[PDB]
Amino acid sequence: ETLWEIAKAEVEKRGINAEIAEKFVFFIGSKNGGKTTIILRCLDRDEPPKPTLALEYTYGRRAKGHNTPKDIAHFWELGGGTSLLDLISIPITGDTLRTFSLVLVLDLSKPNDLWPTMENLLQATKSHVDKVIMKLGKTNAKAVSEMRQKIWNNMPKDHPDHELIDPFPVPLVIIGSKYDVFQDFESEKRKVICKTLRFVAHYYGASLMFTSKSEALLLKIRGVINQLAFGIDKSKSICVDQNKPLFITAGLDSFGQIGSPMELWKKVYEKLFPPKIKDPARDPQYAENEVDEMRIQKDLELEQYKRSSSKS
Amino acid sequence: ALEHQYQMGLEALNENLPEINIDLTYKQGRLQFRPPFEEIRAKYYREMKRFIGIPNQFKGVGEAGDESIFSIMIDRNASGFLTIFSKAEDLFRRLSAVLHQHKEWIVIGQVDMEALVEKHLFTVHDWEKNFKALKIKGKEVERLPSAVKVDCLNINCNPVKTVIDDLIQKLFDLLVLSLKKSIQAHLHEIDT
Amino acid sequence: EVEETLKRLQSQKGVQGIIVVNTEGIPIKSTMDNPTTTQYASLMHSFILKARSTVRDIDPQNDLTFLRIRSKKNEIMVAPDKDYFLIVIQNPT
Repeated sequence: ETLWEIAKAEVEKRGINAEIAEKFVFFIGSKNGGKTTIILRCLDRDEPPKPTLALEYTYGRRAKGHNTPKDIAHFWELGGGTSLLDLISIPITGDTLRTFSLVLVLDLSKPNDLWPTMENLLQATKSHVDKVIMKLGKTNAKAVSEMRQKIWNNMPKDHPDHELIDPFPVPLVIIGSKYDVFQDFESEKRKVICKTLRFVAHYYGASLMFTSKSEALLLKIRGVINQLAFGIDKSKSICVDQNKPLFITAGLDSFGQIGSPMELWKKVYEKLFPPKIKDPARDPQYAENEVDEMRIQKDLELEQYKRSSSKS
Repeated sequence: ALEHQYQMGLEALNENLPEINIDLTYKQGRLQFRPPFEEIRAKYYREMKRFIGIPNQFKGVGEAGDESIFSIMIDRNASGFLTIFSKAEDLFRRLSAVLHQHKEWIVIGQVDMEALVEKHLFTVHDWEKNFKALKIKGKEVERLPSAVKVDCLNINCNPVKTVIDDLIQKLFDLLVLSLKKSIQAHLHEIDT
Repeated sequence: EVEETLKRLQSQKGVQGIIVVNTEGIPIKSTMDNPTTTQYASLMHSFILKARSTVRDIDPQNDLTFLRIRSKKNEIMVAPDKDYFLIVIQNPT
């Protein structure tokens, strides 16, 4: 009697705070943007990138040195303006929102042609994460209030919190890809690109860093968001001056200095680059028994799948 | 012909894959799957990955020609992923539900019962009840299923029962030794 | 092909309903209400079996070739099967 009641009382008392729910990060990008290589490097692997992308799943483990806690970091990704919410909604659940972070990768090749891709994916994530905080019917939402106040008091750490330029309730880091093309851009094009790259970071309060092979900052900064996988914050100064490397600590990039909105984007868009069938009929085809059976199969299988009454 | 069977697979991937077996025990006294949970997730994802990659390597008649005639079906039926992944998550939840059931079934922490018995037990009436309740819980343990199954996975539950049975006997031994010392102590007091 | 013929048959003023009973009283296709669909499938399943037995009892080397049962309300026809038969109901009037 009292033996199990107390045992129950202890597992009830405990349960607030192997490791506690591990974090995971999702990679917004395009298809064949080089982002697969970036992810695989975050896993500290040398494997050739996979062509396809359909919520690819991979993870790894880290230790601390006093022990091996087996800190697992999960990785999810999607590329291109394909099945936006149908797939974005899959790896993201409200129960783990506080443990969820985004990183957005942009191919420098054609920022304009890539902009609707990342924008659509980003909107899908933004809308989704905003809802799941209470869509689950989380009555005891105190945690929801706490975690939101954390996110919107991490970047305006010291600077007076004048306004939340865009309430964005999930961590975000932004980075380009294949900067090898940037050195070959026209001076005028590099400048207008810099305006938007600088702006978008401070707009979301998302840090920036470069991407290369010898560049350890990529692994480091990614590691921080990935459960300190490659160290700690190690906040450095903004590199808006050199423009050769890339690095921005969110909070030091005040608009008045880095930009010096709608008008900014419109201007950069116009200057940088403005030029931004299934045949179900099967008419040139014929068959008699093959098409008759296919019609039969279609009906019978479709009705069977409905009858399964799956809750999924 | 291929697209039809392709569509069929996409709807029932959570049902028709080869079964995976896992053993459930208490590693470090903590309820855990062997192999770990994150591991079987990765295997499950790889299994569906292999299927959906099929419409890429299909040497249909006239292999000298283009192959896109087939692989186009992937994009055209990309909507199927929603159902696949939704069912995948539901299956994972079902596995967790089994996990939790056993965690609630018997608490293994087993706090040190020495303090408890001293506080408010050895009351002759309630004290005997503690023996009876333990016997009753043992009888319940004797009915624990030896295995559980979901759509594509089997779970061995005997390691769980094994650990639990040990706990049952240990609790009994504590009760018996505790009463012995309690009664003897009373006798020492009056004898003094 | 078969679906088009069934529709054409159903369009006939004589036909009052068609049921495709597959797994021994379990239908998949019907042009009738649910209570009648289930009852009719069951009845004709049992009924045809009785006729087949009757024929074998008359001669141990012959099976059913066709079975018709008529009533004032409607008339029902069934055919022998290996795996499953089909049910048609018509108004003889």
